[PDB]
Amino acid sequence: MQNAYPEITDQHREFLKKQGLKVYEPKPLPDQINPFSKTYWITNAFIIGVSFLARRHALKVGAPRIFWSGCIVGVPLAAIISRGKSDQLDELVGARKTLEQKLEYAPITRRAWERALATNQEYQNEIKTQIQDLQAEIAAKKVAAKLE
Amino acid sequence: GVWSNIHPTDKVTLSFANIGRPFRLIYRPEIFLRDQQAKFIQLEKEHIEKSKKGEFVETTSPLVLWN
Amino acid sequence: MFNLNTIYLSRIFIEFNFYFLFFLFLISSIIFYFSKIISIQNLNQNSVFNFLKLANIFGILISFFIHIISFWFYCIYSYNLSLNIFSDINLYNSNSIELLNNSLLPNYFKSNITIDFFGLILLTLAYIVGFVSILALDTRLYWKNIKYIFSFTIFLLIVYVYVTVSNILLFFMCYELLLIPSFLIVYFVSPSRRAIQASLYFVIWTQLGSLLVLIAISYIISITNTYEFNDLKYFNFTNSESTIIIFLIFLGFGFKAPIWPFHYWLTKTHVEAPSGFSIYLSGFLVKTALYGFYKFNTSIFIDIDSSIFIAICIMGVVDSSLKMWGQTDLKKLVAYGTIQEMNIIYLAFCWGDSCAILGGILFSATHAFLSALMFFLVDCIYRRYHTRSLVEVNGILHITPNLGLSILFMLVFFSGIPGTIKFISEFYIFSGLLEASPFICFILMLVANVLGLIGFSKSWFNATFGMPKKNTKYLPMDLSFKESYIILYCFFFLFIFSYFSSIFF
Amino acid sequence: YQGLNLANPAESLFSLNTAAEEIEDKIRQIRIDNDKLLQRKAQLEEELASLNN
Amino acid sequence: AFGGFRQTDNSLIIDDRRKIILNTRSLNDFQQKIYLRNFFTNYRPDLSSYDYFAFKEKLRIGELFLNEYRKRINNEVRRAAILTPTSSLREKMNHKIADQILDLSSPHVRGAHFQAVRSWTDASKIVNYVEEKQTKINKYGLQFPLLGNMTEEQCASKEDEVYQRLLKEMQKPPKKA
Amino acid sequence: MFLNPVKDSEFDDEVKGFVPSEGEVRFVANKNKECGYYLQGIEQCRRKMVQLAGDSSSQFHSLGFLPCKRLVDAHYRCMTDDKFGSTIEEVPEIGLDSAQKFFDCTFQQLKPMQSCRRFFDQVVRDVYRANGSQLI
Amino acid sequence: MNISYTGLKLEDYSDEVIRKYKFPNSNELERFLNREQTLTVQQHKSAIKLAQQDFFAVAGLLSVGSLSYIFYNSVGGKVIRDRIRASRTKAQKVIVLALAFVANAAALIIARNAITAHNFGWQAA
Amino acid sequence: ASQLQREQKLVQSLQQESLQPHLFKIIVDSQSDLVCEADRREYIKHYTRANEKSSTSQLLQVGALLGYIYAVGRYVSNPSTRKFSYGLAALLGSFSLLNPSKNLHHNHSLREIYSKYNISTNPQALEILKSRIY
Ligand SMILES: CCCCCCCCCCCCCCCCCC(=O)OC[C@H](COP(=O)([O-])OCC(O)COP(=O)([O-])OC[C@@H](COC(=O)CCCCCCCCCCCCCCCCC)OC(=O)CCCCCCCCCCCCCCCCC)OC(=O)CCCCCCCCCCCCCCCCC
Ligand SMILES: CCCCCCCCCCCCCCCCCC(=O)OC[C@H](COP(=O)([O-])OCC[N+](C)(C)C)OC(=O)CCCCCCCCCCCCCCCCC
Ligand SMILES: CCCCCCCCCCCCCCCCCC(=O)OC[C@H](COP(=O)([O-])OCC[N+](C)(C)C)OC(=O)CCCCCCCCCCCCCCCCC
Ligand SMILES: CCCCCCCCCCCCCCCC(=O)OC[C@H](COP(=O)(O)O)OC(=O)CCCCCCCCCCCCCCC
Repeated sequence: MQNAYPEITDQHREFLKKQGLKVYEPKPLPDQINPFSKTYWITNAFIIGVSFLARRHALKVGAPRIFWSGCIVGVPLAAIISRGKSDQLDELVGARKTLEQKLEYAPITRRAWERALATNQEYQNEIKTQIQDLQAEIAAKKVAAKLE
Repeated sequence: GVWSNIHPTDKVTLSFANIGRPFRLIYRPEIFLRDQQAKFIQLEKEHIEKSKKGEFVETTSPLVLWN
Repeated sequence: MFNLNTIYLSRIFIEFNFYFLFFLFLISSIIFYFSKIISIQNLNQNSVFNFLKLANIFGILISFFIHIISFWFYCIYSYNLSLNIFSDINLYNSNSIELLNNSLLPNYFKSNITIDFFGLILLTLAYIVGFVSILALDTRLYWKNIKYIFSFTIFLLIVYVYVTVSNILLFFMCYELLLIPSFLIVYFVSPSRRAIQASLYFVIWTQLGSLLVLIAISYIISITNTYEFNDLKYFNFTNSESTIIIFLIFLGFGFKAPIWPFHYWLTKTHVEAPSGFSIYLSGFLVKTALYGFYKFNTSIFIDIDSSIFIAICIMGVVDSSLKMWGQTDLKKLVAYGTIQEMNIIYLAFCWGDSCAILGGILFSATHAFLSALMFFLVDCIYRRYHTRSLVEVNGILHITPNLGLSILFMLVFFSGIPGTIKFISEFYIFSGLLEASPFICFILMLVANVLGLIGFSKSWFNATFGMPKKNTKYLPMDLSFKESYIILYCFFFLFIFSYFSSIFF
Repeated sequence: YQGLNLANPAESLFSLNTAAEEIEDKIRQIRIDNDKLLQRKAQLEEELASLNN
Repeated sequence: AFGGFRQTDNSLIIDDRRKIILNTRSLNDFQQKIYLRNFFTNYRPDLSSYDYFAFKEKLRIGELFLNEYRKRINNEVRRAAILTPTSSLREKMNHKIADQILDLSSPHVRGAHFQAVRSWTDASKIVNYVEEKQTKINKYGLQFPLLGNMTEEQCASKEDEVYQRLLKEMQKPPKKA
Repeated sequence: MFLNPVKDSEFDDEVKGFVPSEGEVRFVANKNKECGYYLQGIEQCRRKMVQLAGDSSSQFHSLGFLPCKRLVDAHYRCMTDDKFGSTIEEVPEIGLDSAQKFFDCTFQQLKPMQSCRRFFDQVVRDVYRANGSQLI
Repeated sequence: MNISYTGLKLEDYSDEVIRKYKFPNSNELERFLNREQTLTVQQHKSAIKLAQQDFFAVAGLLSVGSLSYIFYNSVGGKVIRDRIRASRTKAQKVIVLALAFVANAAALIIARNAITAHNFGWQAA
Repeated sequence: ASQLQREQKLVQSLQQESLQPHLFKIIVDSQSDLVCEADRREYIKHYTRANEKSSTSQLLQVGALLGYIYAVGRYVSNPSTRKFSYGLAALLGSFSLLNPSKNLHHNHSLREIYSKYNISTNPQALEILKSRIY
């Protein structure tokens, strides 16, 4: 995958920002829509309970109840479908799957990449500390030379 | 089991699939091949003896049999 | 994450389901033979016929459940086997895993089982269509033909060996074994008197093609002494031998799978056969020929133009579609529909092992279920209204609303609405044919889906609608639970099989 | 199970190739950063040597 | 043992390698095998049975992979249509995207045709492309759960190997120019 | 297989594919069809020798796989059309590396013949690419 | 048969040739001889035993469930069945409802277990 | 830092006895030349036999449940619903209390096999393990 549209400049982006435009950004699913949300599961539990009570009442008053049965049965099925759709690495119009999301299906590369990033970060930190030590030594030499 | 214990192939396949082929080839193919190669065996033996000796015979070189 | 446990479970399930069926059949037959001096029904509540019916029905059903499990295991096994072969690229590494057979039951006919997706689809069709047909034939079996309660179990065993064998000769023998039970059913179970001649026509017409396939098999075996079905890779047939083999194979298997002009036997047999056995015939017995043709033609290398075979298939489709209009007999109309669908399926196999095979397999499945549905509806109409002719039957919906609704929904499914495997198969075949020969594709689509469809719909709509003023003392009541649930299951399969894993399609 | 496990090998290959390309891009960025840090350290060492001289 | 079918043609066969002359009608089974039936019936007859099975699977996956390219570019066009208003939409499409759409046409990708008519050279090229992608993936071991099966020890060894490879790649300096 | 490494590659391992010439493909296919007996013989003789002298205490343990030498040499001569020497040891330097890889595959790693035929065919292909008009 | 160790001497063959045709490690030789380079025959036997046990359990459970469901729900018309179940005792009603479901569900779960390879040691991160 | 901590954790696991059978199985999988082929095969056999999960446990649990329900229903006259429910709940709860422990170290076959190698304080075993951690 590579960028398809022609590129624009950061100065142009800042000009647009001053003009008052905003950069389109996909928004996270709200708690009601999110299938991994406490709000979503509270709604599911409430649906199941109310469906059981209403199904009992329908049986008492001699009314159809297969629809309440369908609600109870389909709550887990709807959850399965929603969770599977979220987990699939299919990119509809929306947020692109990130490297972490793609690596969630590559356990070996995920762990190896995490370890490599940690080691690289330690290496960069060591180099930065050495750079700071060199700067301190240069400053000390300059001060000593000026005093002498 | 018993009726087929003569041959690993099933009886129906033995009856129909094998048409015109010698029963020596169907059963005991190793003896069939060795009888077919009788003279080639001695040619290969002579070639090996000569190869151990200085002489190298190219005419019978292809005859390297394992069955 | 695939492990050897799944491999062995798949193999064990496939091997042991056959022996489950065989032991059930053996026990039932032993009971039947040794319980009575004369193997006929005792007309009383304590007859062994009830036990035999129970055993057959719920051996077929339980074996069908086990077949579902084994088919799923096979799908996982085949997918992961392809992944194992494809994934590794190192030259030193190679996938060489060898499996040791169990010590509990022997290999039937000393043959190692090999299973393919098409074979298992055929076996699933056998199970389901056999279940429907056995449920249909209860009213036909009475007091001297009860011995034919085992016909569908025998069919299942034959088909199991047919689809789980890698031997050419065993393959051919299993294909040829299907004649005797079917002929006996038509001869001894058919109520109509014309069934006697219909059975002879069936036997002769199918046996001509059987002889053609026998000649082809003789050519292959005599030339290539092999029988493993895979040694043909190392042997190449000359042009003359290859053209002879393909012609013989195509004509012989088209005698069974009806093609123009060899469908006279099919029309006669469908009209004059038991309503419960017509379901099994059309649904399954014409597709073993397709499976055999596929196997043989994909194993052999053919360097001939398939235009002649494609023309034969298209002519059959056109002929059946044009004749649909002129049939007032619902059973004969459904037979012409079966001819049309079978010819389309056969056309799907005219490009060797190209992607057309996927559409052909899907169309075979949908045609099996659709033909079962149509013949079962005709059976219900004939059994409750004592006639299956459009002139004598009219206004079904107003006295039997459920039956009329079933007819209407059957027509809608036959029309090929999106969301149905019928539509998916049509899409596959027509998408390929558009690039293969767009004008031929247009002609085929036009004829089949307009002229044949209108001819088919005219009779069914006329029967469903109208006003049944005649013989008000003899009007029936409605469908039973058995019939209603059979119709519902046919609809449910036709709808939901579109969600089957797309890996194999 | 069908959706999670039995997935199109072609689409799986496409996704994995995209992930590999993204990893390579990140490796390029890491190389650039490491080179910048090394160049800064070398500049400081040269300055220290010049000052000592 | 393989056999043959008696021939009727009265043609003469001249074998220059063995320096003999035969007649088509007089050939025996072995002579028929040697002279007739010696043609090839697959893209890569040089490969063994296992190797050609792998080649066939890679070719099938490669055809599916090209179809996947076409599906992905179509999805990207849909995304562009939804995100970008009709004004400037064609201006932005007249770029890499339009060229790729045309370059992924029917001759290059078998969308729904029964057969992708490919010469053996084209099939070899497609298999080589699939193998290049597989090599790139296996460098970092992204094929463990998908497009591959391995044991626990194999997974651990591959993780260590990928870790070492990533460390070495990071330590390498940037490419000049 | 049939992949060439990228000489100037940004990352450590990169490969670009190539397609062998039709003449090379025809030569390899014909020679494999003609000499397939020798390869099956190599497999069977390898298993036989391992069974006979696999045990350390066996008298012939110090002569392991030497009987397979005649089969290997015959296979090499059959594949190369009796040219380029009468023994595997006489393989040209162009195919020497692939010959060593094949020997490691067959006798040291004891890998499947499916794997080791790849290296043997690589030796033949190297010779054919080097010469071209000499083999045909 | 001329393919044998008889007549072979290490003096005739060169040192490089001997090194090339030298026996590998004893462990490698044993693995090659026993065909246990990748998987052990005992692993194959254990897999087969588990497969047979799973099939027997699945088939027995399916048969029990099917027959129980048939015999419990095949007593007559709707009115007759409802009256029989009403007169049915509490424990008898519980078994009639639960036996078929439990058998079928256990069979399906055993089937699902095989395809689902949860017992993989790489679970980490 | 990270690599040092990983190696130290591996050493600690090697020192711990409850993980020695698993670590020796890792060595067996690696096929290191130090482990003899016969010992390797024996360890694979014992480890597979010990770790294999059989459906027999689930089958006997369901059989016990169904048998209890059937017996109470058939061999008891006007059974008390409360007593039946309490018994059913008690049986279901007892099924949960059956938690076998895979004390492979306690298992005398695996321990007998890997004690001679004594992966702990073994440089070759440490080298083998360091490349294989999971
Ligand atoms: C062992 C091998 C087998 C052996 C043999 C065994 C044989 C046994 C016998 C049975 C056969 C078994 C065969 C194998 C089956 C395999 C099944 C399987 O694998 O399941 C898993 C399979 C996929 O599993 P997976 O991929 O692993 O799941 C994880 C994924 O992440 C999940 O994510 P996902 O995105 O992939 O989810 C997929 C699914 C997830 O499900 C959903 O999201 C549910 C969506 C429900 C929508 C309902 C309404 C839709 C229509 C209205 C839309 C417009 C509304 C108004 C808009 C107004 C706007 C202004 O969503 C959809 O597919 C969307 C389709 C929506 C349309 C559905 C109906 C279309 C019309 C069809 C008509 C056909 C009949 C015509 C009749 C004509 C008259 C005769 O999932 C399903 O089975 C899905 C079933 C969905 C059913 C939908 C309900 C149908 C509604 C029909 C209405 C018709 C009304 C009347 C029409 C007009 C009449 C005049
Ligand atoms: C060397 C060994 C040889 C073994 C030979 C096997 C002998 C088989 C003998 C069958 C006798 C059938 C009649 C038994 C008496 C029935 C009494 C009765 O009706 O009361 C109700 C009682 C109990 O009814 P219930 O009300 O408790 O319902 C529950 C049913 N079970 C217990 C099965 C869950 O008996 C039965 O219901 C048993 C029905 C038996 C018939 C089953 C028919 C389906 C197909 C299987 C038939 C057997 C073939 C082998 C198995 C399949 C292949 C693996
Ligand atoms: C449709 C008819 C009514 C229904 C019944 C079906 C009967 C016919 C069944 C198909 C038979 C095959 C016809 C196509 C043959 C195509 C090849 C060909 O012959 O071209 C010349 C072929 C192909 O030649 P070529 O030019 O392609 O290449 C070879 C050329 N030479 C030899 C010069 C190097 O040439 C031959 O070798 C002659 C073969 C003639 C074989 C004819 C007899 C076949 C006998 C076996 C089948 C008998 C079935 C009878 C069934 C009962 C009938 C009542
Ligand atoms: C209906 C239960 C299904 C159980 C699942 C496995 C079925 C296997 C096929 C059994 C066929 C009928 C018996 C055949 C006897 C015979 O002659 O069998 C003869 C052969 C003997 O073969 P050999 O002579 O070669 O040794 O039997 C076998 O090979 C194995 C028979 C099956 C072994 C498992 C038995 C399971 C018992 C389950 C009891 C509970 C069932 C409850 C049902 C309601």
